[PDB]
Amino acid sequence: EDISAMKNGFIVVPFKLPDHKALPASLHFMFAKRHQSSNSNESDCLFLVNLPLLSNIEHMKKFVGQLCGKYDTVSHVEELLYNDEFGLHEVDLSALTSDLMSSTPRNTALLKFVDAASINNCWNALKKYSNLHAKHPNELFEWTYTTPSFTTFVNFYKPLDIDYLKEDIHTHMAIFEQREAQAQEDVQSSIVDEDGFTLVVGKNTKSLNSIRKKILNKIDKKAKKDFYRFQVRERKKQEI
Amino acid sequence: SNIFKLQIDELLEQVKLKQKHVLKVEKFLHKLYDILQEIPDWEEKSLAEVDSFFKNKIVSVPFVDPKPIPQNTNYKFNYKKPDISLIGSFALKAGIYQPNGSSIDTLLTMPKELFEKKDFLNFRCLHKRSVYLAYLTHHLLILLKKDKLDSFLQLEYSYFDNDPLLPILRISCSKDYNFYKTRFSINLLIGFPYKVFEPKKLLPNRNCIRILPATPLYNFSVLSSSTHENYLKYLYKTKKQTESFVEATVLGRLWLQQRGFSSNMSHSGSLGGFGTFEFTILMAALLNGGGINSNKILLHGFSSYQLFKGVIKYLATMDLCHDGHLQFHSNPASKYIDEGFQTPTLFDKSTKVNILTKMTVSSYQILKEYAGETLRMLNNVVQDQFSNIFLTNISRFDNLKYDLCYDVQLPLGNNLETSLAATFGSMERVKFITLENFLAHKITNVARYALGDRIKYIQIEMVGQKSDFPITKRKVYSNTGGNHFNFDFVRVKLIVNPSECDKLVTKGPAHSETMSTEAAVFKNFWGIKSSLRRFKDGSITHCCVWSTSSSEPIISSIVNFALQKHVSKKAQISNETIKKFHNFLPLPNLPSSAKTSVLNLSSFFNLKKSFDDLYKIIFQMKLPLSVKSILPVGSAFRYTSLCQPVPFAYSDPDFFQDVILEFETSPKWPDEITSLEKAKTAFLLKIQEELSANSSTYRSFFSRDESIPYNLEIVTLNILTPEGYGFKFRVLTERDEILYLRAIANARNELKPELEATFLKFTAKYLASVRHTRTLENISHSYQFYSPVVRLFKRWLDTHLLLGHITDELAELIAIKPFVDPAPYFIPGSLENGFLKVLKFISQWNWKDDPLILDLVKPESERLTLAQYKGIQMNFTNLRNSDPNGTHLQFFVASKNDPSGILYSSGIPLPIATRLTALAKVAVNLLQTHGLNQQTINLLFTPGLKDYDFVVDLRTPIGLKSSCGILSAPSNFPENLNDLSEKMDPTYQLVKYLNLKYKNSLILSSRKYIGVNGGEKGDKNVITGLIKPLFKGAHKFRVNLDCNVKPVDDENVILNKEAIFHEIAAFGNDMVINFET
Amino acid sequence: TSDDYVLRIFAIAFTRKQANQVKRHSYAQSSHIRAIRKVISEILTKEVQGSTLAQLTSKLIPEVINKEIENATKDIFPLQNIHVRKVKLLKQPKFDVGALMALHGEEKGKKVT
Ligand SMILES: Nc1ncnc2c1ncn2[C@@H]1O[C@H](COP(=O)(O)OP(=O)(O)OP(=O)(O)O)[C@@H](O)[C@H]1O
Ligand SMILES: [Mg+2]
Repeated sequence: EDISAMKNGFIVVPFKLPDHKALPASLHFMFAKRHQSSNSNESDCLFLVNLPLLSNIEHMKKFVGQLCGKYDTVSHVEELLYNDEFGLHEVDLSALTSDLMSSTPRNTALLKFVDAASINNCWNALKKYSNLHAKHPNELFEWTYTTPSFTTFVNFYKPLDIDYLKEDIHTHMAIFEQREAQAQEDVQSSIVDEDGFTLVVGKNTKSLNSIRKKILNKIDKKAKKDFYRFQVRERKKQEI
Repeated sequence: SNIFKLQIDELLEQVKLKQKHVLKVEKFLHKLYDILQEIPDWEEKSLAEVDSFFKNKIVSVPFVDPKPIPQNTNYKFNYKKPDISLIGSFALKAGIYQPNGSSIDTLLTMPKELFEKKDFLNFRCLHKRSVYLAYLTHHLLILLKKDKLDSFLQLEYSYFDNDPLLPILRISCSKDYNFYKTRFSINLLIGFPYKVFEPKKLLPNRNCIRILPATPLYNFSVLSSSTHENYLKYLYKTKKQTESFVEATVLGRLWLQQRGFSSNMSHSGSLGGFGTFEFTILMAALLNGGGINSNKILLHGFSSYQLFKGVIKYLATMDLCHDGHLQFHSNPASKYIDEGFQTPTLFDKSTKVNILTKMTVSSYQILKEYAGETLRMLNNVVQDQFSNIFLTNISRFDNLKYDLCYDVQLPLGNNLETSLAATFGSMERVKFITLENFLAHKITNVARYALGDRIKYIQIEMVGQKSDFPITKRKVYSNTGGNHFNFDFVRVKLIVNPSECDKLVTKGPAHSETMSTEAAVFKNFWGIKSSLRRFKDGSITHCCVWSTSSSEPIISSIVNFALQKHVSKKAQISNETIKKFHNFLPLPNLPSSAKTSVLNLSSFFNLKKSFDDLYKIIFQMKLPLSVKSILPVGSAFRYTSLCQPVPFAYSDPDFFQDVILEFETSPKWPDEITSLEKAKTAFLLKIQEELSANSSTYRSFFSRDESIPYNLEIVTLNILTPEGYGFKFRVLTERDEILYLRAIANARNELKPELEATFLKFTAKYLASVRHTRTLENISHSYQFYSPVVRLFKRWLDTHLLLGHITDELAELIAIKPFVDPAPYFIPGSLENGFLKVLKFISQWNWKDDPLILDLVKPESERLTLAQYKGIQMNFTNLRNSDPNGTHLQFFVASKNDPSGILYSSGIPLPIATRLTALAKVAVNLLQTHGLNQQTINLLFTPGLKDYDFVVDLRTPIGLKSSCGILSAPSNFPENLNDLSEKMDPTYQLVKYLNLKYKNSLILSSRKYIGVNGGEKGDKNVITGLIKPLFKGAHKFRVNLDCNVKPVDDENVILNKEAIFHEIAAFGNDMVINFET
Repeated sequence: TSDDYVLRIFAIAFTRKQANQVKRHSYAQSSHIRAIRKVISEILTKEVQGSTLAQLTSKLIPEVINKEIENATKDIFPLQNIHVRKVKLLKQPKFDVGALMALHGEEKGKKVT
């Protein structure tokens, strides 16, 4: 209870758990740290560890909302990056098999903010909220477990809207055909280097990348033992 | 052959008796012979005098029934010094070490002057022998007291080879001359001199008990008793000639013991009659001929393996009971005669003794089958069969060795009912000396005739039969018997015939103007149950019709009626063990479900007919690509679905049977994976809309599939047939396979194994699945009982919460092992027999070191050859080389379809794999301690549920048992297909998601089928978890923990069990009710 | 087949002239013929081995085998009238009444009195 920050620098952020009849003051504990990275999409972000089950951005909207009201700080979290509770998106099978249409830890995610003023506001608010559990455990915020996203996952057996599916297949097929068309023209367009080297492209080749991949993936028989004067002399040597 | 030869040597030395004990026993009975010589003689005595002589003595004469009465016993009795000798295996020095203990057979020859030429009539010789055994026992006793040896010797009477007519004295040692460590017991056999009685008078056809009917049993006992040293001398010669006689003999002895064969009589009921002596004599007979042309079948230069093979082959092929018999001369080349005596016969012209008189017809048929079965294993070259032939005991359990067992409790059991004792009469007494022999035949004949062709082999066993009695008593005492019948109850054991065990009508002789003898016996045998019926072909025959039931087989009804009508109207026949297993199969909610037999697959066929209607519709529609083929791969298409299909029963997990739809090869398929899947989905859209327009009576909808990891674009079309069946369609494209192989190649080296796992699941669903369903469907027809047992086996796994991690196809491959490879047992022919064999295999399966490889073929091509067979084991050694402990992979199941051997057995956590073996060991151990009964079966199918760390109870809002199609109900599909989920059970999906979230810390389990194992309403299911040992204790905080933990120190955290319960609670919503930690 | 049903298949194909062809004939070189024959034998062997006869007969009726042969051998040389000319049954295994009944999808008598 007295623990507010971990020595490695991860601040403990307890949450009050909901009340359920089957399960008659228990808490869940988060571990957070400021994130630094030159990458723009990863800039202005906050490490979060030990996320609750099915924690979306709409969840983060609520938690920051209570902190903003309680500590009168202006903080907006734009999106929650790298939120993979179940690891479905660990690998991108689309990107790996080809480049067209896809040019590209665990139990953690990156919480990006709208601006630096928002994240540093939240970090200061988070530090105070960490101190609360030691003094006043009652006023710890309450995590829901219920969202419009949550119920959709709950209803596993839902037939897909056929109208929605048809449109999705239509647009995806349309986009793929354009990219496939552009790639095939590029390879069979008489590519010439600046120093006048013309690339050799076989018929039916569709994408220049595959030529690169094909490259990456990939005298003794004509020699006579008895033809020269020295060869026959060598044979004469081994004969005796 | 060299491997076999070396393996034989290891067995002989292992069972070789320790020579020190030979000296220890030889030290004793050498002196015992001196004690016998001290025994003095008698004068002539009548029964009155000897009766007074033994009136006060502790010893009592073991007179054989019928005991001599003063009127017919006027012949006197006398004793004289015997000619002591040693016979049996010990004389030939061919014995082996037996933990239970062996016996030394010492023969005492009654001097010839004690007998008259007609002493073989009316038990006259037998009663003289019995008293001769008395003063031996009496005055042996006091000399043992004189020599102080009585402290550690226990003396008791016993029957030689369970022969009621040949009582003998047994000397045993309890805890210098103390030989208890030798585990030996000296048996004193009082034999007659050679050729006292004209052997021609003692032939099986002749009679020797006056009352005429023949007396084969009585004639054998006296004649064999007078021929002991002769056979020893005969066997001694052969041992000298051929060097491998003893090695062959010990192999035969070891083979016989594993099959539960002994030299004891079989007329009493116990399986036996063929022992080491009979095997040895047969080998000697074959060494001097044996063929129809009197040519030698065995040569003296043969090795142990060759001598054993010839004897086994001789029994397997040549018939010695019905058509043909073998004659040899102990004192002359052995020749096979074509004529048969209708009983097992190995005649000896020199001695006029039939060595197989103790061998019953019913037992002989089983012996021939076992010899034939081994001759196949012996000829096998692909697989080593040494362990199965010699190092596996099949006689431990009757249930495993026999398909069905019925115990018949006879009435008035301190003597049998007057009606029953009356049936014995004098006529059967002379034929059959004891009532037990008579009753054993009576049960066998009626049971054999009543069941007829429905069974292959029948055994009648008298449970609780004793063969040794105290010296103070004359005859063995049974607690139920009261000296009247030495058995508690009779048990009928059968080997059913699956093809025709469940025939509804028992055919009989055809009708004629004059009733034939066969027609007469058929009508008399069945009485009112008989009838004359006509069939569609127009034939008129006598047949009796029975009724099928889902709880018991037809054979139960037949034996119950057949025995009661003929044996006793008061008999109680009860086989409840089979009944419990039958009830454990879910009962489908179809018309006349209760009356349907468990071998009926009509429910599956009706599903297939609905598929064919949809099959025609799909082919005839016009699509951009022609439909190459539609392949059904669902569970119901191979007769393995746990609950039989039921129309409109969509709460069943297996309701939607998967189907593989393949189009003609094209070059227009997308080269990118997600485009390929969306291109596949585009084809399903046309199949949906064209089906919707042309055939409005069919309903359809789309659902997403995520079984293949990282391929999130799979969309499957579900078709709701009007008949009330569901089918799930998925498109297979030739480009799809190579796109995955492209994936493994292009992926980074550390990631390469993970993609291989994705490919492994893909081939399990799309490629290997078609091969699996094809072969299993074809094979299952030959193995009728495979479908019920695999369904019951899957039911057993679900109760213990194992199906969640064991893929259904792995369970089938384990469940088929007793069928394709029944050795050393027979193919299962009963639901009880099949299921227990599966458990027996799992209990003794050392999956760490032994691979499981199966030849999915019909009973004796596609059989695994030596090259393929060697290839697969090489794979196992390579895998175990990298995974010696088996943490990554536990079960190695391979076959022609799966040469890799890891396709169906990957991803199972180690605790689950050990739990599956742990439960199997417990299940077999429970059966050994407590015999198969109602309580034991319930304990098998009840889950302990206490080992798991925390247990969560769930209740569905509505009971799904009715909607699952299980008879303790919907009749049409809902108007809005969204209503389907309202009557579904998601907990299986719930556990799957939670496993993947808490993969590093928890192993959650649940019951896949709630309608079968969810109580009466089928609404209760339980989620059981297991915390790994690592995260159970406290750990230092690291970003790589990947676990939900709570701090205790600045750098110390512990698993937050309570918080996890919340996530399970909200993730279950209303369904969760209770927690138990 | 997978049912141990030994059978012999005969396939027949003919060359065809392209849409813009002007030559009277459409003969193929023996190298093309040997190449086409190898492809056909591979397809016939593959389908029979990976199928039961009941499955094999199910393939014969829609003539999906011929369309598969067309696409595979097409790049080698255009073809027409591709058909499975004949099918023979050389050997049969042990007769199985249970399997036969399943393919076709028992009965009490009537008392004669
Ligand atoms: N079926 C038989 N026919 C004729 N004689 C027999 C028969 N069975 C046993 N005997 C005689 O009884 C003697 C002892 O019989 P037993 O069956 O104990 O022999 P064994 O093979 O030495 O026994 P074990 O297996 O105990 O070592 C045999 O040597 C033979 O003389
Ligand atoms: Mg013996």
